[PDB]
Amino acid sequence: SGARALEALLTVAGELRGPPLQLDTGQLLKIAKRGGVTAVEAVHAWRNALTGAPLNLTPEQVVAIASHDGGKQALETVQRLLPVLCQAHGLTPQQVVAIASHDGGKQALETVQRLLPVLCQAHGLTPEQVVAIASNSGGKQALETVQALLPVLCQAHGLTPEQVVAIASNSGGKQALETVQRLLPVLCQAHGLTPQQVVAIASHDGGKQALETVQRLLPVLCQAHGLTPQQVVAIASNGGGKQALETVQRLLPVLCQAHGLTPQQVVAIASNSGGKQALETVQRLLPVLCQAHGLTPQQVVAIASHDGGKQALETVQRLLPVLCQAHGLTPQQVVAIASNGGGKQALETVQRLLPVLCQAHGLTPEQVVAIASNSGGKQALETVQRLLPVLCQAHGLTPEQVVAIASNNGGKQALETVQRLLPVLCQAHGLTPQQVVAIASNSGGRPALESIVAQLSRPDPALAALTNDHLVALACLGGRPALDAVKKLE
DNA sequence: TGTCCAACTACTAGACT
DNA sequence: AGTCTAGTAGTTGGACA
Repeated sequence: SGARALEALLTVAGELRGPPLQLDTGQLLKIAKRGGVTAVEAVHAWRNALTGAPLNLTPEQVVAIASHDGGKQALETVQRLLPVLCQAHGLTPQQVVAIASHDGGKQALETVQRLLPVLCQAHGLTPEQVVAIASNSGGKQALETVQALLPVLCQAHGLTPEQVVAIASNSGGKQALETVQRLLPVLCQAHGLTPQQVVAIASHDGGKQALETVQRLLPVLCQAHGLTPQQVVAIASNGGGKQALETVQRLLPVLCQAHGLTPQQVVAIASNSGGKQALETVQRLLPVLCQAHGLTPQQVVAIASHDGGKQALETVQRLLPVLCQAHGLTPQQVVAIASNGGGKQALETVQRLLPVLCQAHGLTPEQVVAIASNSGGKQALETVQRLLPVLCQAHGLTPEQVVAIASNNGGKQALETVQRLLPVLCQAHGLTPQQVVAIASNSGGRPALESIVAQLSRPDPALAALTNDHLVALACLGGRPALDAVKKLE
């Protein structure tokens, strides 16, 4: 457009920084980048309609809806259907927003309103499963296709409805389901794959792409390259599986002969989301790291054998220098922090925060390492920094207790939950912070603390035989699943 | 461009042994 | 205790108004 039109845009944008959404710059950048110009003007236009009854959406909910292709249509449609969906279909507001927060949002909402009753009633699905189906790019297409094919996939193919729901609940779910219908016999008969294995391949974005690529490339990979089919499955059962498989074919020689790696290793690098990026990056850096960084092949393999493997490997080559030299951690400690999904992130946050955390909070490099060295390390590091102060002082914990709660997967979630529940658990139900610490000092610390507090709030008679000191042991032994499974058995 | 649909890459969390 | 797996965010490409 023209300069005048720009200025209006920048001005409707500015009006959004105030009432009633009070959007910040990050949020406006999200809407512009993901929902486009129209999405931004739409939000501005309907802002009072959306933040008031009967919608009562949050500024964050409005953003999640707007930030997609067609956002404006999702927003328009959301104001039309949310009340009917919540009131007449039992859906919650969060659920309607989850359905709305994907490209084609408007088509998915209208289709749920139309098909939810038939899906739940004539195929025994729950509202929770209809929502998981609808809540992808293309949701309308997945929903209509489950309606057409769920009977034949079950009768003529022996899949369970759960399996048909898992196949449908991805972007491209319509494609995945028609493909499974097509190739499930062939892949089992001609290739010796179990139905369960076809389902695993099909249950990711581009599931159709992966099934077709398995049907093609499986022979060459097995017969020529010698791979087991089970290893071909494992490669394919990931986002962008077809790219993984194409890439293994190409690089399986150049990596097993030139760089000496074993087929067993190349498979482990491919069997993750973005496995193609992983392989090509190992190809390109194995010499560079095993000569100018003193890193063994095995270490390189372990670094690359996780989703985002390419990101971690490049982040290692770039920071193994400084982190050792300027901070002091051994190639062992750097290889550990990188050896997780999101490894690149944990590495950059340890670049940043090793000094601040030690200087302002008194932590060791060894502690810092222990916190960065889990999936989502970045998120635990940034939360220790943030909350360790209040946790130690408002809540009477030690710095080391705080490190222990941070030192598992979901450390960020475990920390925030303690700062939320620790009060009621000691005050209301008189629980020693030593107990609460130990329930949270495990993976799944968040849900286990939520589960235990549900019980001490509204006791189910199903758990009567278990004293509170027992519930704590269970929560510590196996967390939520341990509480939920004890409930199941009466 | 705007909208819908599909597919790929990466990150974060909880769970299963 | 390292792992396997689901959930999801962010982005890109094809297709067609």
